[PDB]
Amino acid sequence: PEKKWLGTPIEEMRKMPRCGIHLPSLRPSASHTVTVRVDLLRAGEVPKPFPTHYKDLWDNKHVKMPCSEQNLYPTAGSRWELIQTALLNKFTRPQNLKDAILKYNVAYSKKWDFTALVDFWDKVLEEAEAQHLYQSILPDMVKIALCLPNICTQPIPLLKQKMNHSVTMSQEQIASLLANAFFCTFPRRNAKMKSEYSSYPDINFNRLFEGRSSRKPEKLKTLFCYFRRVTEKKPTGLVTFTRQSLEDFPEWERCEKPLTRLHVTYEGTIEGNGRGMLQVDFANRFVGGGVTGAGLVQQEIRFLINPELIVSRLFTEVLDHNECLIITGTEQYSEYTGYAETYRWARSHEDGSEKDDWQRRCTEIVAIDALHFRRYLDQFVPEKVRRELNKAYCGFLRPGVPSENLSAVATGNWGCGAFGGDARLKALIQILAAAAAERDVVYFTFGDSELMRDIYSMHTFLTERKLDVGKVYKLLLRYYNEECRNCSTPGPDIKLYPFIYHAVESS
Ligand SMILES: Nc1ncnc2c1ncn2[C@@H]1O[C@H](COP(=O)(O)O)[C@@H](O)[C@H]1O[C@H]1O[C@H](COP(=O)(O)O)[C@@H](O)[C@H]1O
Repeated sequence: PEKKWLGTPIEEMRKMPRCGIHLPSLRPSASHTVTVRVDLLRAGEVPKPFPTHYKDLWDNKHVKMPCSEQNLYPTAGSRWELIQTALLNKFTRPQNLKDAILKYNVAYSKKWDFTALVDFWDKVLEEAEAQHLYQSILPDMVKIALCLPNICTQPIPLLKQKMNHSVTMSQEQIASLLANAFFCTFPRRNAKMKSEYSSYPDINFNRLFEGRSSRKPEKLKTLFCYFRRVTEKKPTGLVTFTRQSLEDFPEWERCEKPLTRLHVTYEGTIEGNGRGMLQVDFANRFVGGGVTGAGLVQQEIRFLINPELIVSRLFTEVLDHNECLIITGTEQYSEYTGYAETYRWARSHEDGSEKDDWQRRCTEIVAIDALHFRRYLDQFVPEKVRRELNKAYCGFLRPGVPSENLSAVATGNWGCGAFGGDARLKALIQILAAAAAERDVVYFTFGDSELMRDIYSMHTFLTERKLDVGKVYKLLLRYYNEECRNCSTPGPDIKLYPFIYHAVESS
């Protein structure tokens, strides 16, 4: 029978914290916003905010905070005071939460449906679970939500396109912001015809409450698990959000870098078995995809189980082709089973990972968006091969960091299935990109054992015949020109891997 894994033994791959560089002291710079007191940062203690007291910026370079005094509502009065007054009330029934949220969202009183929240509260939860929800969890969420100005004292810059910039933030700060998103308090993030934020993903959680989909109660469970944890016990770690945008990329056709090591397996998960490795989030260019709406596929799932990722939607503009988002220090709060319609919340997860010197859990996630291919052959066009290579490379490269201090890339079938990607091409693309970035690859095929074998066989062949990135890229070009360009059927008669074997063996 087929084996469970092939290639380099996974324990020989590099992983954090062991492989990590010595971190320099944490400090703010022009490229790094730090919202906590670094001199007061201690293990197991909730970080203190810097500055000591709330400072406001209401402009096109920073998040528009709900607690801003320039956040106004019909005389024009303080919307924050109206938020406070509406949410500092007792909820016994789901309509009470709905009505509270709608007091400072009156324009959406008709357009925001709450059927899934009502159903969740009254049909899915048992009586005692609901009491707990409205007697403990919801008041505790309101509490940290209204402390926003005491917790998030420093303005948060928007990570716009082209910026190479980092925001480091406490998990406690993220909790207060995510509580605010739940209660839908973020201004200028709601309208269809919104201008300033149309290039940003949704942050407010309103669409989690709408419609009759069975996906919603599973999403709400997942999120209330998170809110329960961080209100019962305040998290003490930091998380770093980094936008990375590269203008220059390898000259793929002539790249002389050799292929790196591979571990490929049809069992295991990226988040479970890629511990301490760069974990690829198969993202939407709007990071988190439809996580706060109806989406529940590869683009959303990691944002649910590591819900601190969701906060990135507050300040991360849509990714361009040459961009990615790197998140360090998020915690896994939930386990799940299934996918899409079969997604279900299994149980809470106790993340047991170590922390680095900046008190960030040794978990690194990179969101990179593949293209969607609505015509299958489009992805073999060299220009599209290059686009994916460059996207993956941007996700993997760490300017300034020696390669020996880089963990393996933990990845899988990026943008395949219903998104249109070919698994075997995308595997080879990620292998080539990892080679250029001088990282090893741990590839999870999620049940597909023939694919595990085919990937390994190809990697072994190319490695043994000493084909560098450029030679392999040249074979991709030959495959395009000889089999794809003039192909009048949806797929070509000869496949990619068989073409490569034959071309090398004929040559
Ligand atoms: N994230 C940060 N951003 C900016 N400054 C910071 C940060 N973290 C610490 N500091 C500052 O770096 C200093 C430690 O520097 P050393 O490790 O080299 O010794 C800290 O004192 C911090 O100074 C400021 O925070 C204080 C706020 O106090 P009140 O305004 O409520 O009175 C105040 O002193 C102010 O100047």
